[PDB]
Amino acid sequence: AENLWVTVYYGVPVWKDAETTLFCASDAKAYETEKHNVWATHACVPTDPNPQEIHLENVTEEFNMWKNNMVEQMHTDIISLWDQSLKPCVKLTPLCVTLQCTNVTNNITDDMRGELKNCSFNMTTELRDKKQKVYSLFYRLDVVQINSNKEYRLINCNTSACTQACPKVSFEPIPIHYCAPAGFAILKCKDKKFNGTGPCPSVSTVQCTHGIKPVVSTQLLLNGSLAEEEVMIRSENITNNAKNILVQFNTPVQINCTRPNNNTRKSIRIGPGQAFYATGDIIGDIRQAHCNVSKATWNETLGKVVKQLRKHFGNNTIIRFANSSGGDLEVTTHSFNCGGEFFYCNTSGLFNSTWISNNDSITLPCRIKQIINMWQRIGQCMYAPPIQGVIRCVSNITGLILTRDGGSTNSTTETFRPGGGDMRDNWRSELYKYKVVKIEPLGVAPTRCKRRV
Amino acid sequence: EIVLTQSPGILSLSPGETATLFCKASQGGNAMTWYQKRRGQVPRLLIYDTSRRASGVPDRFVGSGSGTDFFLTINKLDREDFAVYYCQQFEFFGLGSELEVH
Amino acid sequence: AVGIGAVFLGFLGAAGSTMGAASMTLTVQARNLLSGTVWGIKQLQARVLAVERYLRDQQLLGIWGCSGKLICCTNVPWNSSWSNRNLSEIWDNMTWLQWDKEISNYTQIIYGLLEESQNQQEKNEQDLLALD
Amino acid sequence: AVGIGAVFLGFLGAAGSTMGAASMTLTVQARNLLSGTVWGIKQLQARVLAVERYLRDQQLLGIWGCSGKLICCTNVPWNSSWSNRNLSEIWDNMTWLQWDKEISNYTQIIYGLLEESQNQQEKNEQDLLALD
Amino acid sequence: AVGIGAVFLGFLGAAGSTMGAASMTLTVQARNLLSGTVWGIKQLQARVLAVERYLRDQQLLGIWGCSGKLICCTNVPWNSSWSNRNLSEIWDNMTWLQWDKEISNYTQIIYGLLEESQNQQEKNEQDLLALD
Amino acid sequence: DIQMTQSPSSLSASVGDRVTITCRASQDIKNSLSWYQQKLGKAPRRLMHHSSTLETGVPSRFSGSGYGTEFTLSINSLQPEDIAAYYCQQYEDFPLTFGGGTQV
Amino acid sequence: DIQMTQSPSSLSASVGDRVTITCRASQDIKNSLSWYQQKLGKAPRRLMHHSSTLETGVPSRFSGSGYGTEFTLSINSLQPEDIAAYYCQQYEDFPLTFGGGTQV
Amino acid sequence: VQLVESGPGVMKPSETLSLICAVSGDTISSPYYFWSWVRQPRGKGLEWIGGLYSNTMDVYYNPSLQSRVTISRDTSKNHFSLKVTSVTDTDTAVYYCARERVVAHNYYGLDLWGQGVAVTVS
Amino acid sequence: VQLVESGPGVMKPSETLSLICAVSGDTISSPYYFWSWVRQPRGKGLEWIGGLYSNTMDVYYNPSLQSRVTISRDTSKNHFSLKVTSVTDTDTAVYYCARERVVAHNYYGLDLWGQGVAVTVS
Ligand SMILES: *[C@@H]1O[C@H](CO)[C@@H](O[C@@H]2O[C@H](CO)[C@@H](O[C@@H]3O[C@H](CO[C@H]4O[C@H](CO)[C@@H](O)[C@H](O)[C@@H]4O)[C@@H](O)[C@H](O[C@H]4O[C@H](CO)[C@@H](O)[C@H](O)[C@@H]4O[C@H]4O[C@H](CO)[C@@H](O)[C@H](O)[C@@H]4O)[C@@H]3O)[C@H](O)[C@H]2NC(C)=O)[C@H](O)[C@H]1NC(C)=O
Ligand SMILES: *[C@@H]1O[C@H](CO)[C@@H](O[C@@H]2O[C@H](CO)[C@@H](O[C@@H]3O[C@H](CO[C@H]4O[C@H](CO)[C@@H](O)[C@H](O)[C@@H]4O)[C@@H](O)[C@H](O[C@H]4O[C@H](CO)[C@@H](O)[C@H](O)[C@@H]4O)[C@@H]3O)[C@H](O)[C@H]2NC(C)=O)[C@H](O)[C@H]1NC(C)=O
Ligand SMILES: *[C@@H]1O[C@H](CO)[C@@H](O[C@@H]2O[C@H](CO)[C@@H](O[C@@H]3O[C@H](CO[C@H]4O[C@H](CO)[C@@H](O)[C@H](O)[C@@H]4O)[C@@H](O)[C@H](O[C@H]4O[C@H](CO)[C@@H](O)[C@H](O)[C@@H]4O)[C@@H]3O)[C@H](O)[C@H]2NC(C)=O)[C@H](O)[C@H]1NC(C)=O
Ligand SMILES: *[C@@H]1O[C@H](CO)[C@@H](O[C@@H]2O[C@H](CO)[C@@H](O[C@@H]3O[C@H](CO)[C@@H](O)[C@H](O[C@H]4O[C@H](CO)[C@@H](O)[C@H](O)[C@@H]4O)[C@@H]3O)[C@H](O)[C@H]2NC(C)=O)[C@H](O)[C@H]1NC(C)=O
Ligand SMILES: *[C@@H]1O[C@H](CO)[C@@H](O[C@@H]2O[C@H](CO)[C@@H](O[C@@H]3O[C@H](CO)[C@@H](O)[C@H](O[C@H]4O[C@H](CO)[C@@H](O)[C@H](O)[C@@H]4O)[C@@H]3O)[C@H](O)[C@H]2NC(C)=O)[C@H](O)[C@H]1NC(C)=O
Ligand SMILES: *[C@@H]1O[C@H](CO)[C@@H](O[C@@H]2O[C@H](CO)[C@@H](O[C@@H]3O[C@H](CO)[C@@H](O)[C@H](O)[C@@H]3O)[C@H](O)[C@H]2NC(C)=O)[C@H](O)[C@H]1NC(C)=O
Ligand SMILES: *[C@@H]1O[C@H](CO)[C@@H](O[C@@H]2O[C@H](CO)[C@@H](O[C@@H]3O[C@H](CO)[C@@H](O)[C@H](O)[C@@H]3O)[C@H](O)[C@H]2NC(C)=O)[C@H](O)[C@H]1NC(C)=O
Ligand SMILES: *[C@@H]1O[C@H](CO)[C@@H](O[C@@H]2O[C@H](CO)[C@@H](O)[C@H](O)[C@H]2NC(C)=O)[C@H](O)[C@H]1NC(C)=O
Ligand SMILES: *[C@@H]1O[C@H](CO)[C@@H](O[C@@H]2O[C@H](CO)[C@@H](O)[C@H](O)[C@H]2NC(C)=O)[C@H](O)[C@H]1NC(C)=O
Ligand SMILES: *[C@@H]1O[C@H](CO)[C@@H](O[C@@H]2O[C@H](CO)[C@@H](O)[C@H](O)[C@H]2NC(C)=O)[C@H](O)[C@H]1NC(C)=O
Ligand SMILES: *[C@@H]1O[C@H](CO)[C@@H](O[C@@H]2O[C@H](CO)[C@@H](O)[C@H](O)[C@H]2NC(C)=O)[C@H](O)[C@H]1NC(C)=O
Ligand SMILES: *[C@@H]1O[C@H](CO)[C@@H](O[C@@H]2O[C@H](CO)[C@@H](O)[C@H](O)[C@H]2NC(C)=O)[C@H](O)[C@H]1NC(C)=O
Ligand SMILES: *[C@@H]1O[C@H](CO)[C@@H](O[C@@H]2O[C@H](CO)[C@@H](O)[C@H](O)[C@H]2NC(C)=O)[C@H](O)[C@H]1NC(C)=O
Ligand SMILES: *[C@@H]1O[C@H](CO)[C@@H](O)[C@H](O)[C@H]1NC(C)=O
Ligand SMILES: *[C@@H]1O[C@H](CO)[C@@H](O)[C@H](O)[C@H]1NC(C)=O
Ligand SMILES: *[C@@H]1O[C@H](CO)[C@@H](O)[C@H](O)[C@H]1NC(C)=O
Ligand SMILES: *[C@@H]1O[C@H](CO)[C@@H](O)[C@H](O)[C@H]1NC(C)=O
Ligand SMILES: *[C@@H]1O[C@H](CO)[C@@H](O)[C@H](O)[C@H]1NC(C)=O
Ligand SMILES: *[C@@H]1O[C@H](CO)[C@@H](O)[C@H](O)[C@H]1NC(C)=O
Ligand SMILES: *[C@@H]1O[C@H](CO)[C@@H](O)[C@H](O)[C@H]1NC(C)=O
Repeated sequence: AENLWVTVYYGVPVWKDAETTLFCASDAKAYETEKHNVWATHACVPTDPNPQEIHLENVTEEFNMWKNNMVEQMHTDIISLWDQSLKPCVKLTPLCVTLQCTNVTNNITDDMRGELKNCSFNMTTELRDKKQKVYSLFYRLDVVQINSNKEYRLINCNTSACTQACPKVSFEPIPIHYCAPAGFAILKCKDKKFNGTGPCPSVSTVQCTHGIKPVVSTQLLLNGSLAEEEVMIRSENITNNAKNILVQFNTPVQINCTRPNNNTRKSIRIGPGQAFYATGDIIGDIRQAHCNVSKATWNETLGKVVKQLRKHFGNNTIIRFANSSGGDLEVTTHSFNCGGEFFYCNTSGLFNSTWISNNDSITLPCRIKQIINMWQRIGQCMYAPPIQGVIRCVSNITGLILTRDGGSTNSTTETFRPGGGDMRDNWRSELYKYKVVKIEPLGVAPTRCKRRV
Repeated sequence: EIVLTQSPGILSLSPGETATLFCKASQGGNAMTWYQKRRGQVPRLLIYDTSRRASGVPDRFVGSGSGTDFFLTINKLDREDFAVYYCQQFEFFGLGSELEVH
Repeated sequence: AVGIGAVFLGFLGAAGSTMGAASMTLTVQARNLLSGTVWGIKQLQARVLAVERYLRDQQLLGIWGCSGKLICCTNVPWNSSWSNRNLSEIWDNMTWLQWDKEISNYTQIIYGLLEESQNQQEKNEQDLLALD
Repeated sequence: AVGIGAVFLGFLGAAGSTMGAASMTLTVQARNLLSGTVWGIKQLQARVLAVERYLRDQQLLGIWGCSGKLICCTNVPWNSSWSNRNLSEIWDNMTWLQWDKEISNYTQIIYGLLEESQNQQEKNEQDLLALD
Repeated sequence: AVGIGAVFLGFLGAAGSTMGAASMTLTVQARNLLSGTVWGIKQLQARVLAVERYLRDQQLLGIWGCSGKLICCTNVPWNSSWSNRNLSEIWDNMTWLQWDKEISNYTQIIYGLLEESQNQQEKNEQDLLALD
Repeated sequence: DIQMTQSPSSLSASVGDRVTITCRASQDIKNSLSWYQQKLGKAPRRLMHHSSTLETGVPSRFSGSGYGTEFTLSINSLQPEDIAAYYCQQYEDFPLTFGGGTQV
Repeated sequence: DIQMTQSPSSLSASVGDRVTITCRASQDIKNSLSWYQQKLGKAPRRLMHHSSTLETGVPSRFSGSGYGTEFTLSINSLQPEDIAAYYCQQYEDFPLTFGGGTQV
Repeated sequence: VQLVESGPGVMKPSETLSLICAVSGDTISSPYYFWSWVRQPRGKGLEWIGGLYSNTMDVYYNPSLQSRVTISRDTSKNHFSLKVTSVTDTDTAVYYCARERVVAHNYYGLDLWGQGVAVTVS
Repeated sequence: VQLVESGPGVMKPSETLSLICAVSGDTISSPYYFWSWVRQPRGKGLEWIGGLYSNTMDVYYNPSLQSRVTISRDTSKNHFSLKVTSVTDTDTAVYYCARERVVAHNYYGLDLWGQGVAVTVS
């Protein structure tokens, strides 16, 4: 009748925004070569293949990437399994010995500063009473001068003695498919033109996310997932000059980076079973390791990002690019991994042009560090061992990280300077498309129906 | 760039009362912030993100407003507050609103 | 219908449809509420959070008018001040996402009203099966 | 009544009252049975001990005469040898704490008697809805 | 019978009997489904695997024709292509172990017919108690 | 939900009088009313709880009686501060509801 | 389970003709048939979905109409490649079931 | 011991009515005290908003105004707050917080009251 | 883009009929595509075996042949497989795997088919 009555309905699909943990998945291909040759192989399970991505209709879901969850817990998760891939390796506390150290036998010119220091030192042997005199090659960003005589020490040893990487474990990123626990769901926005926040008007619920590869970079986030057709900037907000404008483009820039200094691995036994690894002899011809990008694709992609960066600042706007302005070494460069080696390459020669509103290769030099201090903690270092051969790797530049300078009082030039800073923004471009929700069933709705007594 | 303007500038009032400062950004929607500064000392904060005061400041200070228009209300003007008052978003500041004993 | 002409029965599959369409496919949100070093502690606390949420909703369902019935009527009439809508505009136009916002302020009165209605009906069945 | 003149509806709120008063406020002990390094192992085993106790009582309730019904009558008569009391002295004078001491020796006969009564009634309903 | 002349009511106790004998002792397989450093993680994941299996079977039971009823009839007729047996040879000769191999290919069609039969009967009860 | 009705409404009596104010409910409450006295612009000072026993700080010049549903307030000696409002209020089930309002 | 029945069965018409093939269901489907055309030893090329709107790559010489249960195919200009099989198929509930078979 | 209520009242309709009641002399964590918010517009009757107990969780309102009103209680500042969102013109009223005895558990209480704040909404 | 089936046909009855359908040009992980296995013996009509969607888990059959047939699908080789155990003489047929549009979510699909393979059981 007119007196309608409540019915409780169970399992109404509605959702609410919440925060929860997530749960990993990987391919089957990572388990073929097995048992911690890469990380997360004893940690989390193989996926179901073909994620069951089912599109929805007539729903507008409000997305946001900057107050988002799940980009925090990947930043805790990578650090936690980084510690779990460094616990059973050997401590290198007996290495911090006073060094007797000289140049490598090289034709020295006065302008070029020598990148190799050949040091010999005392080291213990397998028996504790005999000791051996051994020699190594070290890079000059890892050796400092203690105070005729030139005696040296390792850079970390007035902070904390620190840990060798095991050469069993590799460093290349395997994809991680993030996936939802029981009672939550993951929503994906699938618009092309989408700049971060507000209503997305075409959503898809998914079981597990796509392939996300955790690749550390400071500037120039590489091997990343492209856009759909245009070039898009994204921002927290543009007029604030503290949060980084991050830009993502469609067609990649192929970047070839290499080390030509042919290295020999040498094992020194510290004591019982502590197989320390060092450089041996440098054969071939001693050069400086370097990165290469092609000129024409760089000129055209910089034209595309100044075209889509002019829309927020008026059409009569002079836009130029500088290199970074200061700080330590992990933010002036772009710093990146290649096959088990760390590179720190001075990117002044990329970001230097102005633009007006009307065969060919760029090289850039690159230094090599060995003690890293990843995520800037206090008592941690990861010593990379050195690898045989000429090291060569190609990659795909996709997205750049840009912070402005505070350009004031009316003049329409606005500089942009690349400098990444925080580690999360090489993940937040990779995960700008999902939010987690909690299903809350038991809706309540009226009908014309009364229960029999 | 984004220029500010405050409404009273110099003001010379009486204790015990209410007073609404008004500031006027040139593009809207902003995160508004309020500052009380004594002469020759540290400026400390009153109000962050247009509405909400800090810890350890009295609750007589309330910020309000939206869009391009922001009020700073003080009720029961006590003897402490004869100072200058600034309003800001990020990299700019106001001229400086002064409230004086008369 | 189904198949090539289907508003899709998937998980959360018809969430923007009208409630007459979402009144059919209702077990599809029920049955995906169970399934699913230091990492196993996080995994096990995800699964026991899932089954604790499911047990709280089964216990909150059960002390009202239905044990596990999945479509459940009761004995309190529907007030005009909660919705002021007709039947046809909520069963022929409105979505469940919008419906949960429209009755968001009117929660935690309906549940206490169901509790009193079921508890008084259980004592009515108690005395009615006592006195005979 | 309620409010300023209330025997208190709180958690375990009327445990010394007479059972006629405690026959009303009965969901208040049911709904507080779910809610709630090396320490998370202790917390996890607290919560799974809680839901294992609650599941054992739901399963022991269910195979008797009631699924989740919370007030549940059955079909076995009450013996004089278990209590030898009148009705009025246990519904008008006695507390539940003392009632669980007056029956502790006659437990695990009533539960087996309920199991036989429900199992024979289920096979009686089986044959009665079979033979028609 | 019982005692000295008993086919044994124990845990899994009559598992090779004829199904008419195993139609009585049926709670004896139900109630032993609950009870039960780095070792406590293995123990807790054993117990939450146990209660997750039991909750999936309670939820799969409940959305068919019975909430917790333990003997449960429904409203879909029996097909000749599933068994082609008489009633007397499966209630007077066959074992449950051999029955489960005779009908293992005919699973996941009977559960689909159960779901459609219960969902259409629940909407039939909805429209039957709606129009009066 | 239980409605309450308070009778009579508006009064003005002489000094030394005895005024009676009754109130009725919609279902049977049998033990549960409280009486409150509110002067002009002030917090209501409670006469009594449970309709038959008084509050400390209040003399014996007020009284309440009745049983069941209809209950009755009696003031035997009127003082000049009684030009105010009075209210009976139930506490049987939630929500609490007052009387209609006396003007005496 | 829903049965489908297709009439007629065996046909042979001249060129330039207009042939009609109807089919009926066992319960009401009201919006849901698809039409498929299968040549000899080949994959069935679909005429149309949803009985009133066509597929790209097929001209306007085919049509379907009807509403409810009985539905009707009409070919208005017969071409010489039409001597093949045709099938109406339901998609109301699982399982999908085709028509009987058109020998034109 | 006195209860101080606070909150200015001159506001615009359909907005954020917020009132605070607090204790001075004692504490709100004392057991078994009925807390009440009760309003009264002048010319109209004594209208009941909210009432709870001092030492529980479950909270109660009037159902006829329940989508507008919410109550809150916390002892880290000893606040007892009334929140009315989406007001009408029928909330121009004086408001009272009240601490009452429960009479079966407390013969020794002090039946305390707020002074009442007048809120005028144009 | 073409759909290639594989599987020889000459076998003995009550045995392991297995058919593979795979895609060349695109992938099977594209969303919203109805996959179908439909058989046809020559002289007899079009018989429906199996049909599912591309992007879910729940799978469907004909109930009259359901104890004999089962389907499978995996994207690591992009295989779409039909399995028949206990084959009679009534399965000597040509077989078609089919990719059909769903019409409410996809205006831009290509209604792909396999060529049909002939299996003969003596
Ligand atoms: C962005 O994305 C690009 C695209 O993937 C990625 O480039 C890839 O980088 C990785 C670096 O890890 C390259 O992987 C190495 O490739 C070489 C050469 O592989 C070619 O040749 C083999 C035949 O030998 C083919 O099978 C293969 O398909 C390629 O054609 C391999 O030699 C490498 O394997 C060795 O190193 C691994 C790590 O230690 C070992 O696990 C492995 O077993 C091999 O060990 C060998 O060397 C040891 C020391 O030298 C020795 O001890 C061993 O016994 C053994 O001899 C590895 O597969 C990959 O080729 C790149 N991709 C392409 C297309 O070139 C970028 O790196 C990525 N960016 C970032 C920052 O990650
Ligand atoms: C990132 O990468 C960029 C380029 O890839 C680097 O930029 C260049 O860096 C150099 C310094 O490393 C800049 O300075 C130039 O160095 C010359 C080296 O000469 C040395 O040796 C002679 C004799 O031994 C000395 O007299 C001299 O002082 C040096 O010690 C200088 O000769 C150059 O001088 C210029 O000016 C003088 C007069 O002022 C002229 O006589 C010279 O002919 C010449 O014109 C010059 O100073 C160089 O300018 C940088 N390039 C640009 C474009 O600015 C970054 O350094 C690098 N950064 C990091 C952190 O890696
Ligand atoms: C970093 O610094 C270390 C010092 O700690 C350098 O190590 C020394 O380098 C020199 C230069 O190569 C080495 O000296 C050479 O030794 C050769 C072999 O000597 C070894 O074997 C004999 C036994 O046969 C021992 O008696 C001896 O002590 C050594 O153990 C000699 O053959 C070399 O002679 C050269 O000249 C003659 C001239 O006729 C030629 O015929 C030869 O072919 C040859 O070219 C020379 O004397 C020295 O041995 C190294 N020491 C160690 C411990 O290795 C590193 O070189 C430096 N790093 C780099 C990269 O240069
Ligand atoms: C969000 O998306 C869903 C999914 O599409 C959508 O549900 C369906 O919408 C379509 C159109 O948007 C509805 O189709 C029409 O609806 C009207 C009125 O509802 C009917 O009159 C139509 O019937 C015509 O067609 C018949 C056969 O073609 C004719 O015989 C008849 O004479 C009519 O001309 C037609 O059904 C469709 O009904 C709904 N689905 C359901 C189950 O109601 C939904 O509407 C979208 N929501 C919003 C808010 O946009
Ligand atoms: C980061 O990015 C931007 C720019 O700094 C800023 O976002 C702004 O947000 C508000 C609301 O989210 C937008 O305001 C809208 O603008 C119209 C102008 O006519 C107004 O009518 C409204 O503004 C007010 O209205 C709200 C109610 O609707 C109020 O609650 C609120 O206080 C607003 O003041 C309307 O909402 C505004 O346009 C954007 N700005 C831009 C450029 O889009 C955001 O706040 C920045 N965050 C920080 C921390 O700085
Ligand atoms: C590796 O270990 C050896 C063994 O200790 C080190 O050799 C010793 O070094 C010290 C320097 O601290 C030498 O002392 C000096 O000797 C000179 C004469 O040679 C003397 O004039 C100085 O006053 C000073 O005392 C010491 O003699 C030397 N040991 C021996 C046996 O000669 C060596 O320094 C370590 N490093 C390397 C790279 O070999
Ligand atoms: C970003 O680009 C600017 C533009 O070239 C760089 O500025 C230049 O940097 C070099 C290196 O510091 C300066 O050279 C000088 O070299 C001598 C050699 O030792 C040194 O003693 C001097 O103090 C100085 O370093 C050069 O003068 C300088 N140019 C200007 C105009 O300042 C800048 O270094 C780049 N940033 C980074 C991090 O590379
Ligand atoms: C050996 O290395 C040292 C440094 O480790 C070089 O010594 C000085 O290097 C600076 C470069 O910053 C030059 O400006 C100085 O002129 C160098 N001093 C001398 C005396 O050369 C040194 O050049 C290297 N080679 C030799 C043979 O000692
Ligand atoms: C991101 O882009 C969207 C649309 O591309 C912006 O949202 C609206 O854009 C229209 C177009 O100018 C405006 O009229 C609306 O006022 C915008 N609405 C809102 C809520 O912002 C959006 O502003 C952009 N955001 C950023 C941070 O760039
Ligand atoms: C990076 O290296 C790759 C190969 O290491 C280069 O690719 C070659 O480019 C040349 C120039 O056109 C071609 O002739 C070769 O056939 C290419 N080989 C392969 C395998 O692709 C690439 O050009 C390098 N990047 C840059 C910017 O030079
Ligand atoms: C960085 O920019 C400067 C100017 O802004 C470039 O320096 C000029 O380069 C051109 C090209 O050969 C020369 O013709 C000029 O003489 C240079 N001027 C000066 C003052 O050096 C410089 O080349 C840019 N850096 C890179 C790596 O291209
Ligand atoms: C880099 O160094 C390695 C070893 O130092 C060189 O490898 C040698 O290659 C020749 C080629 O015939 C082999 O005969 C040798 O046996 C290899 N050496 C060893 C120790 O196995 C390699 O040639 C060097 N690479 C370059 C580019 O110079
Ligand atoms: C890096 O960029 C290259 C092209 O710039 C990408 O190569 C294409 O990748 C897709 C996906 O597998 C293929 O279908 C294309 O055929 C590839 N192009 C060519 C010319 O082969 C490449 O995928 C990018 N990413 C990586 C990790 O290398
Ligand atoms: C600026 O350029 C865009 C196209 O890039 C155009 O749509 C817009 O009208 C221009 N604005 C002015 C003021 O010319
Ligand atoms: C709605 O509820 C209020 C109190 O909850 C009641 O006074 C009113 O009569 C109710 N109306 C209907 C139509 O149920
Ligand atoms: C429901 O409550 C929200 C705040 O909780 C309020 O803004 C909204 O107006 C209310 N809904 C209606 C229909 O008034
Ligand atoms: C009580 O139980 C005993 C055995 O259990 C039985 O002999 C007796 O008759 C019973 N009496 C009643 C009144 O049920
Ligand atoms: C019940 O048993 C206890 C010991 O288990 C015994 O002491 C007590 O006397 C028994 N109750 C009665 C009423 O006899
Ligand atoms: C058995 O099932 C098939 C389809 O599921 C049906 O055609 C047949 O009539 C059924 N037979 C019986 C006896 O139920
Ligand atoms: C049931 O299936 C198995 C294989 O799954 C098959 O071998 C067996 O023959 C089937 N049962 C019957 C009775 O045909």
